[PDB]
Parts: sequence; C-alpha cells; structure tokens
Amino acid sequence: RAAVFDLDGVLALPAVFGVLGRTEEALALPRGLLNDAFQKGGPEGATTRLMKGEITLSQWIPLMEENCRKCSETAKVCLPKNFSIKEIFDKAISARKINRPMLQAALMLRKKGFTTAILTNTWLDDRAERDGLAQLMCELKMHFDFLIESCQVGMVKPEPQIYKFLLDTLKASPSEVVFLDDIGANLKPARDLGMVTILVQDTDTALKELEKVTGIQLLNTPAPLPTSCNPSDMSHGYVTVKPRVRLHFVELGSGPAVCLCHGFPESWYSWRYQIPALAQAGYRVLAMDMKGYGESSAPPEIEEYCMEVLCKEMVTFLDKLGLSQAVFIGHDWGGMLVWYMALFYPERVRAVASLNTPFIPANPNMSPLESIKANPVFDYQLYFQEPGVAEAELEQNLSRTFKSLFRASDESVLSMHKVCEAGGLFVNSPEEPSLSRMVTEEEIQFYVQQFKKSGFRGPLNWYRNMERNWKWACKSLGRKILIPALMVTAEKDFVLVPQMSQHMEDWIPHLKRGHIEDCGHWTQMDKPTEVNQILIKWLDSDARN
Amino acid sequence: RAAVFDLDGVLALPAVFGVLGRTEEALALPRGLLNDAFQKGGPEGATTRLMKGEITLSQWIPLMEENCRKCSETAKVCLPKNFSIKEIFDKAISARKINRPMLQAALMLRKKGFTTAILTNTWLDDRAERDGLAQLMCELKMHFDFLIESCQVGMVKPEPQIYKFLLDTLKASPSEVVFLDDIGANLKPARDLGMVTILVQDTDTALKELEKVTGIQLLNTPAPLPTSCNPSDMSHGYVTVKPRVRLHFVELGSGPAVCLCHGFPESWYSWRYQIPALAQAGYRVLAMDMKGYGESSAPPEIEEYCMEVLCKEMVTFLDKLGLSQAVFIGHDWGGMLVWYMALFYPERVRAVASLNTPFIPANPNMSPLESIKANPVFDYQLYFQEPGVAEAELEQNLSRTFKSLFRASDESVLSMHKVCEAGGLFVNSPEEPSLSRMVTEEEIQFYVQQFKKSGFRGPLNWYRNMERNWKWACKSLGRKILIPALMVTAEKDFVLVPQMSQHMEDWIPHLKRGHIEDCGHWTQMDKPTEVNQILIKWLDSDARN
Repeated sequence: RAAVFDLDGVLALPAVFGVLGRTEEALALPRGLLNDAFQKGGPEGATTRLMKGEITLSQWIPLMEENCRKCSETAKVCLPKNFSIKEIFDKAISARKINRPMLQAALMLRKKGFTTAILTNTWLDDRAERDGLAQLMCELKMHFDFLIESCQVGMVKPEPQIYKFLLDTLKASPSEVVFLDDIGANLKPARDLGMVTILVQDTDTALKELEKVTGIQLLNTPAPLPTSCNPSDMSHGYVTVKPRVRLHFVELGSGPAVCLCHGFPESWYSWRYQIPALAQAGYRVLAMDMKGYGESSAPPEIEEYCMEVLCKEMVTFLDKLGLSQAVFIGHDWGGMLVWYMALFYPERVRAVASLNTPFIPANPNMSPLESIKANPVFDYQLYFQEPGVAEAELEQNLSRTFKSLFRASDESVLSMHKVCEAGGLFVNSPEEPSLSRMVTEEEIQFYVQQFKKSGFRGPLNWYRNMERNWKWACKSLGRKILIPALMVTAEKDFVLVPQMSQHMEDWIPHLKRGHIEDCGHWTQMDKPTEVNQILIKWLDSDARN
Repeated sequence: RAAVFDLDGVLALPAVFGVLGRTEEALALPRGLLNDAFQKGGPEGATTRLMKGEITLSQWIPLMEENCRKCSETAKVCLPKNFSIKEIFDKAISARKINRPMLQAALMLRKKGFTTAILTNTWLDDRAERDGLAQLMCELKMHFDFLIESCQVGMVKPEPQIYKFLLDTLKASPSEVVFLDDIGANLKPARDLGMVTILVQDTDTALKELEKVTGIQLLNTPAPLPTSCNPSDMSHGYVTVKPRVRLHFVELGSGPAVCLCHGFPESWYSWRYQIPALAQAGYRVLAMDMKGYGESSAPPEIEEYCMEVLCKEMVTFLDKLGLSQAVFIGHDWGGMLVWYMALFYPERVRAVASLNTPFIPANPNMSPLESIKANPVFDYQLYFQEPGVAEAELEQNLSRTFKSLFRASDESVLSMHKVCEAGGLFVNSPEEPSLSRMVTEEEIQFYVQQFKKSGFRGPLNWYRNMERNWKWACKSLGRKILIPALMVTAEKDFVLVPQMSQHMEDWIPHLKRGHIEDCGHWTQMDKPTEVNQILIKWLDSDARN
C-alpha cells in the first residue's frame, strides 16, 4: 500500500497554479485568459518544457509573458501597463504554504506502514527568491519516502511515462497505491492504470475519502508529537577543545547559533524534539554531548567537570568553530552551565535560556554541601559524591536505570529521598521498570548504547565540584545577567521546583519566563510541543534582533 | 624568549581609552575631565572593579556617568544635555580595530620560536553590541599562545600580582620577556620586575625598538601568507548521505553557508588558506572532502562518481544539514561539480564560483571521449580510464606523487603530454622530487596520510564517467545559469586555460569574473592571498544580498 500526493493544491495551498484565476478576476480579465497563456502550446508549450526541466523558471517568465500578450490579442483585450508575470508568480509561490492537515495525513499513513511519495510537476527555480521554495520543499521531503519532481526526471503529468516511473520507484502495482491530485487531467492516467485516485478540491472531503479508502483515521486525529530525529540522519561534529578532550555535537539548520546543553544523565538526543523544530524555525542548532557523555570525551578526573573548566571549554568550542557568539539553552546541569556562561562570558552568549534550572547566586557564607543537606530532595546528590558508588548501580543495568529515570511527573518509581540512607537509588524499585509514556523502548536503548561507552563517571563528576563551583561562582556575586535571558519552569518538577526561580529578576532584571503545566523534570521529552513553542517565541524576539 | 602585548593601544587602535581625550576636546570640556571620572576612586574605583570582572560593562556605565557628573561638578562645568557614556564607548569600541602591523610583528615573533601573549585590562562585555568586540578578540586569540584578560583572572594592571601571573603562565622569568604597553604606568611594574619593556606611542618606533631588542626583522617585512589551518584544530563533521556513503567536511565561521569543493587529487585541506579568511569575512565555511577522498566514503564502483550521483549527494548533504541553500565554490573537478549544481539544483545553490574550471556545455553530437583526444593536454585523462593503472603508479609512492603534482607554473617536473604513450605519468620524473615553494614537507605529508586511507580509486573514478556525465549534461543544454556566478581563471594553468572560459557569458549572462597572474593549476596554494580577495569581494556583493 502506498500514498502519492501532488504538491500544488494538495500538500501545499493555495495552489500556485490557482493564482492565474485570481489574477484574471482581480484585473477584470477574460475568464481563463491567463490559464490559456499558461498552457499555450500544449506538450510543445513553454510550460511543458519548463515542467520537464528543459528550461529554468527565469527563462520561462518571458516566454509566458508573450503567451499572455498573444492570448490577450486573440481575446481582444489589453493587459495592465505594468503587468508582471514574475511579480505575480513571486507573490503566488511565497503565498503558498504547507497544507498542514494533508501533511499530517501523509505522516500518519507512513507511520502505519505506507510508502509515501510526492509526485509533482514542478520547475527548476532560479529566481532571486528561490530560497523560499527550497525551504518548503526541504520541510516536506523529510516526511515522504519519495519526492518525484517532473523537471528532475524529464517527465511530466499527464504523460503516461511519469506514472510508470512512479510505480517503478514505488516498487508497487496499482490497486495498491492511492493517487491524490487537485487536477483531474492528471488523475485520469493514474486511474486508467488501475490505481485508486482522489480528486482534491477541499482537504477534508479529500481526507474523508482517503481515510475511507485506506481504513485509517486521518481526520479529527489527536495531534502528533513534533518531528523527532533519527541519530543516523544527523550531521555529527567533533571539536577537540583540548589535547584529549573532544566534544561531539549534532548540527542542523542555518541561522544564529543555538547551542543546546543537556543535563544529567542525558545526551544531545534529549533535544530530539527541538532540534528539528528550532532548525525549521530558522536556527543553526548545535545539540551538544556535554563532556563525559556520548561521543564526547570523558576524562576520569573530577575537576575536569567544574563549571569553570566546562565553561572554559564551551568558549573554546565556539572558538574552534569560528563562532563568536551562540545562544545557550540548557536543561538541568546544562542549565546551570548556561547561567554561568552568561555570567562569565557575555560576549560569547547571544542569549541564555534554561529549562527547570534557576539561577540562584552563591552564598558567600554557607558552603554548598550544607545548603544541599537543607533539602531532602537533593539527598541523592550527597549519594553521588562518593566516587564509585553511584557509578556502580547506575551502570549495573542501563536499560533499568533509564527506564527508571525518564518518567512523567506521575509515573514515578523511586523514593527520591532517603536515598543514601536506603543504600541505593533503586532500592525499592522494580528490576523490570514499566515503560514511560515519554519514551519508546528504542529511544531508551539509544541512551543505553550511548552510555555503554564511558559510563556514569564523567556524568557524575558534574555533581562532585560543589565546593569548587562555589568558589568560582562567588567571583560573580557583584554581577548581573543583562543579556537576553529566559527561565522556563516546570510545574511538576519536584526537585528543580518553580519556586526556586522566583528571585531571578533580582540578578536578571529583564529576565523573560516560561512555564509548563503537568511537566516533570525531563521537560524536553515530557512537553516537546509547548517547549518548542516557548523557545521559538523567545528566540525570535530576543536572540535574532 | 616571550612577547607580551597589551590590547588597547598596541594590538588594537585607536585606543578605546583614548576616546575620553577626544570627547573632552570635541565638547570643549576641561582637559582630562573624562579621564578623571574614569579613574575616579583609584583601586577602589568603579573602573578597577570593572577591570577585575567584579561588575559588568553595562553595570559600570551608570557608575561612570555619575563620576562624570561629580568630576564636572568640581571642575565647575556642565555636560551636554544628552551626554551618553554608552554612546561614547559604543562608538569608541566599534571604532577600534586590529593594529595590523603590530599583529604581524607578533605573528612573526611566534613564528620564530617566541611564546606570545596578550596581557590586557579588559571587561566583561554585555552590551547589546558585545558581538563586535567578541569577534575582534576572537581573531586575535588564535595568533597568541596566551590571552590573559584582567576581568577574567581577577587581577588588573598595574597591580604586581597580574605580572607574577603573567610570568607564571608564560613559564618564563623576566630578562626573557618583552612587555609592550601604551601606558607607562602599567609598564613600570614589568620593568621593575626585570623584563624588557617598550612604551608604545607610534607603532613603528615601537616595532623598531622591538625589532632592535629581539634581533628579528619585524618591520618592512614581506607580507605573510594568509592564515592557514591546522587539521587538529578544525571542527570535523560527518554526514551519511546514503547507506554506506558518509561525507566528511571541515566547518568554520558563521553566516551564509559556503561549500568548498576541491579537485583531483586533493582534499578539504586544499582550501586551508581560504577557510580562515572566508570565515573571518563573515561566512560559515564547509570545506568538503569530496566522495572518494580523505575521511569521506570511497566506494569502489565507477558510476558512484558521475556528476549525477555526486550532485544528488551534495543535495542530500545540504538536506541532512538543514541547509536549503549554500554557495558552491569549486576547483578543478569540484568546479565542474559546482556548475552542474547550479544547472540542476538552482534552488539549493545561493551562488556558484569555480576556479580554473570553465563551464562548457556538452556537445549533443560529438561524444566526450573524442572531444578529449582533440587536445594533447587532456591525454593524461585517457590514461586514467583503465581501472588499476593510474591507481598503481599514483599509490606507489604518495609523497612523490604529491610533491610531483603540487608545483607552481614554472617548477614543473612532468611531461604533461605523451603520457599514455610514455607508459606512466612519472616516466621521466625524479624519484626524489624537489620541494615546491607552495608546499612544506609537512603539508605534503598531510595529503600522503590522507590518501593512505582510500587511495586513488575513488578520486580517479571521477574521470571515468565522461560518457555518463555527458548524457546527463545534455539534459541541460536548453538551460542557463541565472544565479550569481563567478568564474576565476588562472593565467598559467596550462590545461584548464583561461581561453576555455571565453564563451561562458553565453550560458551565464550575468557571470562575473576573476583572473590571477602567474598562477598555476593549484590556484588555492599558489595565490592564496589574491584568491581570498577575489572570492570575498564576490561573496560580499553577490551571495549575501
């Protein structure tokens, strides 16, 4: 079973082709006068050549104008003084956007064992504004197994050849493929070939039919999770910031550099839901594998993990990448790291954003270790102090450790307190942990395999520099964070509680905020949609300028 | 022996600190009235705190204004209605730029076995325009072994501590270090500590003294090669574009994506002189390791190297990187590849630039193989046809192969013609090739080690798809390249001669050009300076908009 969608008028609206009709009416021109100068010539027409990739769009423009002149000459009418076919198609193409519901129906079908493809009569775009279309096509590509463009294969609908090609690349026979098109002319060939067709006028009737023919609910359906990313399809980057310290990161998109810094015990993969979104939103996302994790180096020494060296290393990272600035977005320990980046390296930080982790300036008086005993919730941290211990149980069974940790605010399975006293962190925890609604078995295994390389020694060392981080932080008490900053609190984070952030404006005057209902500690996985929404609204107004 | 340079007034001019004097005169204010509100308070003054990193620059601003008010109150004068200390320092800082000659003297000293460092009293910059300074500091950093900022170490000149720190990080004793500063006050401590000092007023007297004290010519010196890059300090990226095809690239800088595509038999390293320059010029440079080379995959099959699959793979590369567009700059085979990228994927190409390689549309009639026999210079290509042969001699001795190929237009050592007939390409060539003025032994060894992985099979396959590339290219004969394009010819390229480019405007109407005197086939290594100049002038006017 396979699904084929045309671009114009099906996956993308308003149908660019449909601007010809509108133009005609807006100019009080004979009905179809522009749709005739468009087909003027049939298979041997300038437009068929254009659709076959024979000539470019900029080359087609003039050929179309004349066709508009000659066609207006026969209809005995005259075009407006400054009639511009390029001005009409520019506004038409940029005016066209993805038909969300239709794309969701595609995503759905593919998700339920359907090969999907886009069969479209399109052109080689060389306009100074070709980028706009390149982006749309780029966002659609990733969602379909195939994208057959006419100007690329040298064929064009309704020629029977393009349909034989479709079925050939689809590895399928008709009566096994559904063909959606807003133009009957191009439907016929596919219909006559035996494949199910759907004439698309209105999206909903179109989907009702589709839903009705595939026997799958495509309409009134929930609301998908934002696009996640498959590790193997990501661009992997490696930067040596020091002799034997190499940092790994995932890179996607173009635009201002947005550096994502995960917490404990995570990976760049914890941003799997915002890397695609943030890139699509116009940013060059660099999801980090913080020192001690994944493909980044994991030196054993404890002090290699104090904020001072970690921050000093991020700075070097930007340096080695020719970046003078990057907005830092962190979560948990990464969030702690980001606040200090803004406090110690403002020049390098374009903007700072932190999820769950608030900025509490250090107390020049009471040592850290004490300020951590005064709150049973941070007990587990005292347990991570002793080198060896935590590594022991956390590395004993990786799938168990992660299935146990990555859980929603409700589905908890660990007595977060009375840890040290209880001996371990999984003491009265199931050996066979249930599976969180936030993660699939597959995703958990990604962390398992990722943590099989260096283990928890490096990750845990982040927790073993309280005294050191403290002395450093005290150097910044007279400062204030005066660059764009965003604090995002999670209602149901029972350790990094929203209340701890309440005084942040004292040190971050212009601090902007974000909050998320029923969201646990793993904000990214828990509420990917709302998180993306908050970071993008923020980035677009405070980190782009 | 070591050299220490202050930033303000030595490595960077005009001295920001020097704007206070100018302001005073421009406003007819009492002499030094602003330099007094600046030091107002001595070691306990707002400025010393600022220089120690205690407070940020934005925090210092207000504290400085009042000091200007109070200092004007004592001098019995009043400041202009809208006097802005932030407006004065913004204009002052952005107005400051690297002191080229002084930086060249540093580069030189370092090049001749000198540890260099920048000891500066600076501040944590959090102004909305902190980026401008971050960039300058970023360009200077890379040239000195050390960059000691006062606001970072918590010390400040002329406090004796900062000088003890300097000597400590420098791993050296006085009488072994030269200290350059435009402010005598800060010179004294270093002088009294026994180290050679130079009061900097005018750069030339300063350099004369320096030259005179180190016994090294720093003045009237030639003109260095543009900055090259050390493979180990580059960010390395890997993108899997297909099951077993992974492309490697080097990434540097931010801004529009500029994709560099090397020719045969090279690597991303062949752009070692423009990657730093192009990044500094405001671009995100992605130097590719074309399929078959370096750390990129090198499948053995011949057709994996036809322009169609190669181009299709670059497109996928942009896709996997979230890039909808990139300007493609190619050389030799990479240049051929770039022209086709513009012909087949305009949407993806923001701009196309090619060095040496002209765009000659395919002849629908005469096959490629024939059109290659009609020119003794392309004889070597007929020799690369037979799988095995060329691989044999080119892989026999890598250092010899490269030392033999990478040579200037004059220092040739191969009978470029009568190759097949002569049996090999190195027939009457020295086993012990001389060393080209374009490459060091070290750089040659980089190519040697790079080619030890996959050899010349993949590289050579690029030459084995003439017939296939031809059929494909013929699909584009009706097209024209209407996107920004640049053709750069090399006078002394005796194979890809400047004359072959003369009709390019026929298919590329708006084609812009570039030419380079006494430049051989390896344009990048041969004339790095002029090449950088041509590409940057072009990029800034045609690929940025």
